[PDB]
Amino acid sequence: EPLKVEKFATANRGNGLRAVTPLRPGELLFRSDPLAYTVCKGSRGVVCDRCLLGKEKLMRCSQCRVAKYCSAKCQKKAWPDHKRECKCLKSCKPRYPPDSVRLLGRVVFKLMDGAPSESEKLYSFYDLESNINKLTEDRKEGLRQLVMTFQHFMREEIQDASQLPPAFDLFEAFAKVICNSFTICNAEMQEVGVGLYPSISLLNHSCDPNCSIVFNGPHLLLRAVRDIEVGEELTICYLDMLMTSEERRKQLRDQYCFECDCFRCQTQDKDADMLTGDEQVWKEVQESLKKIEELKAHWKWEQVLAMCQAIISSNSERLPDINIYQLKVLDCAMDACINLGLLEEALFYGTRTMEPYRIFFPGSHPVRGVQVMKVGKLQLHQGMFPQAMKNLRLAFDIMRVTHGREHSLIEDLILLLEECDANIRAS
Ligand SMILES: Nc1ncnc2c1ncn2[C@@H]1O[C@H](C[C@@H](N)CC[C@H](N)C(=O)O)[C@@H](O)[C@H]1O
Ligand SMILES: [Mg+2]
Ligand SMILES: [Mg+2]
Ligand SMILES: [Zn+2]
Ligand SMILES: [Zn+2]
Ligand SMILES: [Zn+2]
Repeated sequence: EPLKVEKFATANRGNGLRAVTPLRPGELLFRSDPLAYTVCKGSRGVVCDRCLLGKEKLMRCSQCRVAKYCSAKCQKKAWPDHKRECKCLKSCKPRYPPDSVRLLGRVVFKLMDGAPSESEKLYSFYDLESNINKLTEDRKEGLRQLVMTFQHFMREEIQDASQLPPAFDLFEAFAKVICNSFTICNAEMQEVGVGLYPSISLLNHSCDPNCSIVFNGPHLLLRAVRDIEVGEELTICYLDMLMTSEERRKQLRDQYCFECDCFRCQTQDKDADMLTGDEQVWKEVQESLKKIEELKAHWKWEQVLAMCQAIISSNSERLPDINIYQLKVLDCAMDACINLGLLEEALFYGTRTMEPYRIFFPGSHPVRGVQVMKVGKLQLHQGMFPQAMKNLRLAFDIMRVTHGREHSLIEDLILLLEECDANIRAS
């Protein structure tokens, strides 16, 4: 198949990707497995190390007892890419390395022992942007500590430069990991892993992008979400949509070393609506969200729900649902109720997010597609067939663009649409 995309040198944002042919919304542009990936801090022992799917019971690697798998197939298939880190994870017990260190170990083993990776077809780990001449002294100190952490963790497998690729610099390698890591999300949009996809790392950022990525386990799909002309730069949004221009400025500086002067950032687009309600209340909710999100990252649903209900149904002052901190609380509560089987209560929170999600996820965004699908599924199983169908159709209109036929969630959605249709036909 001929490529619809190509690497090019941009005028002021380094290398990028641009369209070779005219592109339409939903068009599949690229697909990739990671060069290297690992389970996240919070999802370790909750999801399979290999397929990143959750299971009631996981089977642990007998040698390290750190890697956990859904099946014998996943444990065995993961063995070649786990063999060398196994000895390191076992040796350094009970200490567990930062996710970036575990990830870089897997990069090194892949580059040393594995065949050239399809993930590096357009751009390789060697080519990745490091932004070393923009790093602050504070960041360089942090990277030096990551380098020493890697040297300690990898002691059993990597003793010197002979066991690293030629002229491989660990400080530069961690600088590349900081601004090129992908957060892997499961079908429900829960963060479950971190990975490197060097060809996909050619995509520059936009606060209003024309492309979008989706994960199907560790597999990444890149799709157009707007019409794109020949030669037009392809962009993705690196950030959560529920962020003010000040919050985007801080992350883009701290993690990616750049300043954005796009229309949204120049006009603080949507900031005022995102921060409606009383500042003392949303500052408290924003602070509480640090704990709620940490609990959610560790799949502690009962504790997530308890903290969220204390806000949503507070005896004290409340926020509008369009306030992004209130909205994040509603979304955490919805996901906690779904995972706990409190479907009536999940629908209540989920329905409240629908109008704010319409506003903050314009066009076709996979996060809104999945949220609308969750609400439609909740309504379907409660027998609200005309309402469920409207939402399942809306979810399909978004997800046919953001997920496409190559994503297994689209098959799950088609089954809900057919189920809902049969129910309306028998009514
Ligand atoms: N909208 C943008 N404006 C300026 N620089 C950007 C923008 N988006 C991404 N970058 C740069 O690209 C880095 C992220 C890489 N994943 C993107 C490809 C990168 N431009 C390269 O040459 O390899 C960031 O850390 C910045 O250096
Ligand atoms: Mg460079
Ligand atoms: Mg530079
Ligand atoms: Zn598995
Ligand atoms: Zn092991
Ligand atoms: Zn911007």
